[PDB]
Amino acid sequence: LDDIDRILVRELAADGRVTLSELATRAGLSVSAVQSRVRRLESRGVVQGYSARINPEAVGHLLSAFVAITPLDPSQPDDAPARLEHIEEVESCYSVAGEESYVMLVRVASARALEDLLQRIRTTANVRTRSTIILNTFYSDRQHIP
Amino acid sequence: LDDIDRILVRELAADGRVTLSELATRAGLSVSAVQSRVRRLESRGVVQGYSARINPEAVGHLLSAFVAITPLDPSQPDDAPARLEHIEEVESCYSVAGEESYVMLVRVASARALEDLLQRIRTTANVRTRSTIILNTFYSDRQHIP
Amino acid sequence: LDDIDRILVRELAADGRVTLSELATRAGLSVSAVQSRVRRLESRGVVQGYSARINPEAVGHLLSAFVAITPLDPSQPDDAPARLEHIEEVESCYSVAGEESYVMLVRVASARALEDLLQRIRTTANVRTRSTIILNTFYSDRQHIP
Amino acid sequence: LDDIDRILVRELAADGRVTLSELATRAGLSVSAVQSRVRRLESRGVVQGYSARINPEAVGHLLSAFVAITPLDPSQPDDAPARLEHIEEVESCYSVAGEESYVMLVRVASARALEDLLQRIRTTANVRTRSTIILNTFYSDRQHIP
Amino acid sequence: LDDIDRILVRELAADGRVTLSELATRAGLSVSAVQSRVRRLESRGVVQGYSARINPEAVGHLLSAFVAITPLDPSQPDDAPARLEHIEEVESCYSVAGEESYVMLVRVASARALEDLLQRIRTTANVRTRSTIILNTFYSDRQHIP
Amino acid sequence: LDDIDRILVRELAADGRVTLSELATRAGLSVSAVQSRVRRLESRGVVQGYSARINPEAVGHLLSAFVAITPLDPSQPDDAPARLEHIEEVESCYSVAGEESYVMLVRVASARALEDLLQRIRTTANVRTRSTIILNTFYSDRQHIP
Amino acid sequence: LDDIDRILVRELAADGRVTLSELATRAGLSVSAVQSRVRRLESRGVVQGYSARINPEAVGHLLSAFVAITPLDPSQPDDAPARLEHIEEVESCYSVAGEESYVMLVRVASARALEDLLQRIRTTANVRTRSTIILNTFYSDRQHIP
Amino acid sequence: LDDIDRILVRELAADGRVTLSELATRAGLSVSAVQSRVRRLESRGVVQGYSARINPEAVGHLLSAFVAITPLDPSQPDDAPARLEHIEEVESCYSVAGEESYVMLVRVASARALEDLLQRIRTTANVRTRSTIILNTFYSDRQHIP
Repeated sequence: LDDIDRILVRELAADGRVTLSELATRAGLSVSAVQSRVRRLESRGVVQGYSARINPEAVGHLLSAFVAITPLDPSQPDDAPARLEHIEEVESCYSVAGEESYVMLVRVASARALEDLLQRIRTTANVRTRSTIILNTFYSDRQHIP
Repeated sequence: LDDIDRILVRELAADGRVTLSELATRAGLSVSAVQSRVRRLESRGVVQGYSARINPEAVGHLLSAFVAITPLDPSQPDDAPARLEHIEEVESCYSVAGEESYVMLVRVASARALEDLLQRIRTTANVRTRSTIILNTFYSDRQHIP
Repeated sequence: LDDIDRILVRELAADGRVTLSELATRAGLSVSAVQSRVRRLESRGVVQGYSARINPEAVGHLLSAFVAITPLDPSQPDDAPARLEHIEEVESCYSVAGEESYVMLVRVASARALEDLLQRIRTTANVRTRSTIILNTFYSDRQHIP
Repeated sequence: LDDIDRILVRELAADGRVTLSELATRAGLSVSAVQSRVRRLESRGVVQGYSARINPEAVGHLLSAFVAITPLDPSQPDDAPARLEHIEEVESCYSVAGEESYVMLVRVASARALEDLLQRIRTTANVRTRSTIILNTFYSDRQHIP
Repeated sequence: LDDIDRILVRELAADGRVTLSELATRAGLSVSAVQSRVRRLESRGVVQGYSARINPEAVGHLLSAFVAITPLDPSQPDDAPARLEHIEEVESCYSVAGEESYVMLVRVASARALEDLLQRIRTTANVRTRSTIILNTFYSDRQHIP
Repeated sequence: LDDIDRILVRELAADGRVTLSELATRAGLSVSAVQSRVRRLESRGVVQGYSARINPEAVGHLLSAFVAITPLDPSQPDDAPARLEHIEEVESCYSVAGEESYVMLVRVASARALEDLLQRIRTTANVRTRSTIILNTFYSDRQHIP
Repeated sequence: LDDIDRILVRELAADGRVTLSELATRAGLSVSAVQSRVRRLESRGVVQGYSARINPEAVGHLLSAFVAITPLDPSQPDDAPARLEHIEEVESCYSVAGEESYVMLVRVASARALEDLLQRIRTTANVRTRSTIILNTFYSDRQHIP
Repeated sequence: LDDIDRILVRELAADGRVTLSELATRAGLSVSAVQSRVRRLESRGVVQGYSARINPEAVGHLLSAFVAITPLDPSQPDDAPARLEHIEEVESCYSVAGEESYVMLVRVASARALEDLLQRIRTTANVRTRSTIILNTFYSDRQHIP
């Protein structure tokens, strides 16, 4: 990323609401040159989205957990993340090295809800489920723009 | 959260850039009302931030990982998340049930950088470190607003 | 649970032998009004039972164990607790977060009855079994009513 | 435990509210002879108590957990159960064979009270702590008298 | 075991070769009595055998190991010790609590031989195998007769 | 071992009571040549002893366990087996590869006895203790003379 | 080996490039008889190869890992090494004692290529897979000729 | 590397013994300029060495193992690889992600020598040690030049 893009990325990561005019002033660009650079940052996938961060608990998600899953049949391509991505309670899904194949961050209303979610996940994608429950989120979603 | 705050939160989650005017028509209010509710939602910590979400790889973060940490002396209050908070490579920090005390999502430039970070974490919070490297992110930060 | 139900519950927890007449006095109620409260507390599963607690060792159960079970086919609802509940040696059965799906407190005459019980559990509910043997009970059955 | 003590124990286990007069009738005894048997059963820790069992959830304990603890300095007697027994959230405490030294059943208001309880346990008794969170109790407190 | 059987067992444990006459003076009986008690102790399974203890290394057993096994289908009665009994490299076989179902002490000529044995065990009893290699035997078969 | 020694070792391992005359006949030797060969087998440590195998349970050892121990300070030579060999309840002690440093087979009268033994072991040799309890011994002490 | 091979191997271990002639003078022997000894060491498998060691990183292998594999049905001869031999990213393959059956050192271009390779390995040999990613290699390939 | 180094490395990886002259003709270049490129590949660390690979077994290394080590105080820079570098039985040393900090491939004469070596490693670098013994190496040192 060139110097200008870095400035733009910095600013957007600091606050996604920063305006084209604000960005233009800060990067030393005209508004049209910024709007072009931002659009390109978005289409190259550098900027992924602008969703406001919402407190999960405030919307009823009183329980969150990391869920580690393992294909019940590891010898075939499991396609677990595609098979599960319609599940709204799954906030994220990663393949990982180690004992399990994927880790997912999951949010539910209650313990009972979690248990139900786990069963739905296991049947939907034919996987086993290991749950690590979160007691508290100290901080999150802190991006580091070097 | 009354039905109206519900819509504001929804719209904000969909796109943090949504303007006061667009919120006013979508909600059915004035922009001064919207503005006030929104400032309220922010102060109550319901709306936590507006940072744009950046592809970590685009700014040089080629290696991501979960790091589970455990204090070397569990009998003392460790204050590990507070002690590590200034470390920018730490995106998120959770206390969890189970064997380890906290799990963190960490991003770094490379394997070598990861090894440096792990040592810095251990020295800074007096903890042991167990790292689960992410191979791929299939999807993430998918906030569910029921 | 209102203030009066709390007094009743806190009285019954201290000793399940407190008479309805003693409850009424203590709670500020007529005896016919306590009667109807208590019946409602029972049918609402708040008050679960009045069994006097008996030392399991004193009646032949010289070996107790925690048994963690994990369904062999996670892809399907196992209904393990329901499949196992006629097994009288099982004093309690909880679903849990983590590697295993359920933990049970189990009471048996000997190590060898333990071994038989384990197999009967595994065959009955199609699960694997991992047992943690209890060496001593220092205290138990302590109910705290805040 | 003779045949008559067995009848008494089996009667008290079914319902701790059975009167001495009912016990005598059922056991074949005078009421003064049952009285002295029952007193002896109590002081011998055979009959441990008469508490009515209360649903922990119904009284604010919306999170239960099993907590496995392991002394930080195994070379010395830890007396952990004794050091922890004034902690009212601890319903039960067992020494166990295996990796950890003790397992406790613990009841708390929330995940965050759980986190506080854990630290207080670790500091009080100088142990490490590993928790397994209970999602659902299917049945418990089932006493079997052969 | 009366005091006299006690002495016989003691002497036998000290040296299986002890003769009837030596037992008679040490016990304080005739040799026909001794003889009878001894045959009794053997039949009741108290005295289990008289095999001399051989250094496994001297007969070519250069590698020893504990092997913990777990049936691949825990829901079936595995009969693993019975199924493996004819395998001569298996010196001992125990059912144990915990994760694995049985632990065995096994002796073989070499590492390669160990790998062959492990496969034979797995095929024969339909189990998985987890091997803990012995590096040194400091002392063994020390029978304590109180 | 030459052909004659093998015959002698075979016989002694089959039954430690076999006489010099029996051995002489079976190996084709005179009694004096056998008594010389046996004595040499003993002093070279090929024959380790002649203790009769006694049923642990018959002498009061109702509980046996494998105990895995780890020096509390692994950086210094622990000398654990020498430090513990005066403990009569320790039947055997092995250094092993894997997570723990040694495995010992242990025999005690009861669970309470075990717990006490474990503490004594931990203090005596400054080690941590992991106990795997034996539920049943299917067979043991089966030597294999190839 | 003999006194003269002990030198051929020691010298060839120093660097394979050492010429027949240099070997002769160092072995006191002759260029021909020394070249037949070397031809033999090679056929005896003592000398396994002459490859120069190349930095894997320099050739685009930026991600290395140990991969522990376990047959999905351990009850049959899995033949995994042979079945996986054709896969070039596998540098080495060992059977080991412990929980997994084999470990392999593996070299790939990227985290995404590792994820692909792992799937390829699981499918080819019908195994599950647990990877330990290398962050740095401080030294390697150091053979000690005693 | 460039188009010409891609061949020097590929050829040297085939067998280090390939002479300057053979390299020239295959690189289309000259014996001198080709010998300076090779001198550079060597100083660039691309070509790390020319040792012939010797069967460790053939030189009396009958016991090989992976040794995973963890600093006993992970809160400080342990410098373990460097501190252990002088130990010749260590063939390789890697930092890894996961529970332990490093794994080393180790070669010794015997189980007893391994036990000694492990102690030596723990004392030198102040670490604990977990060994995974190799039973067989099916193939090794296979470098793939893409």
